[PDB]
Amino acid sequence: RMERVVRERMTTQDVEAITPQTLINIRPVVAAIKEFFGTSQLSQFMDQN
Amino acid sequence: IFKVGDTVVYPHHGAALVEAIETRTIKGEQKEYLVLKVAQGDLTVRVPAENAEYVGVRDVVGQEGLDKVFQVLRAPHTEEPTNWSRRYKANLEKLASGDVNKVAEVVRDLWRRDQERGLSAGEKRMLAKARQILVGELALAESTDDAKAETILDEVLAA
Amino acid sequence: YATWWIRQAITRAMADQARTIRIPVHMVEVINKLGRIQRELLQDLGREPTPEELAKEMDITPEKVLEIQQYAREPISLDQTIGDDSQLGD
Amino acid sequence: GSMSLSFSDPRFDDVKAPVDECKDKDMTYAAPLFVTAEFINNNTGEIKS
RNA sequence: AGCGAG
Ligand SMILES: [Mg+2]
Repeated sequence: RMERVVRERMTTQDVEAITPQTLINIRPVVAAIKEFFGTSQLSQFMDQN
Repeated sequence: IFKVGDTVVYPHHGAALVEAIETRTIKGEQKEYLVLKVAQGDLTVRVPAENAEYVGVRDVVGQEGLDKVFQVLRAPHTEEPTNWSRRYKANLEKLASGDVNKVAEVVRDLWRRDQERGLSAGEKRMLAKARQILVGELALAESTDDAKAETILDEVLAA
Repeated sequence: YATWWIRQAITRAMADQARTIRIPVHMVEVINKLGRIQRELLQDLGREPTPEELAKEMDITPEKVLEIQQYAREPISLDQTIGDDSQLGD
Repeated sequence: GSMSLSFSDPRFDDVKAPVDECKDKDMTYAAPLFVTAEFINNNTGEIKS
């Protein structure tokens, strides 16, 4: 997802005005990780009886 | 032209201290790749000396440009197109050009307008970025340091 | 010329016919602004900017940031299977 | 293909808070993730990392 | 999702 947004914005990126920090959007990655560790079925509530 | 330890100006990151130069042989060609480091983004940029000027890298400007920018800050009678979009595009292209005079004129005009009646957030962002780069460039222009550079900007805008 | 008109029409339609509880346009624009500003201050500060940062970057009182993010709370569906057999409705 | 972006050298920083404190104040037990990017303008010939 | 009775 981050790759796709990078490519999409790259067309509208002014050449020589862009750096990886301002070219990379981390939000999709953190969103995917957070939505996995919570509400993913294989990330189960620890069973401590 | 390019010497170690020189505080060279690279657009659009402003000041950029050189470290060294590397052979970095590519296509069998030891294309010289001089390395710059900018304190703002903490990133390293390696550029070829042969076309370094083509990109737009420039050395620290002397006092001639300093007095030029002061006089330009005292240049009245500025008018812009009626539409906000056209003037925004014009000043954005002016900033992108990297010319110190153009960005200085954009900064002063936008600041006087904002202080005149207050505008918006996008213009505020443009003004902040352009003023930041200008203050850094001036700080190194007289090695007067960023804080004192900000203060001298604040006194000279008063006119 | 037509690109700007089409952009305006699409953005206005997004503002109007996109949320079950219609937030009028000017509110929609200020919330979209808040979202973008917190995204950029997220790119810079790293941690989600606290209300103070947004209020400063938006020239409104911080309580206004609070209400701008309160109006923009999208509804949920009472027909969601809460399991991952029971819908939230019952 | 005028320019390209690359990633390298993933590296993790120290965890934000200790385990018990994370479990106590409801904050996730996570560590920052840093990756060295590298942007190369294939035509002009600049690398930015 | 895990879990109980049949
Ligand atoms: Mg039984």
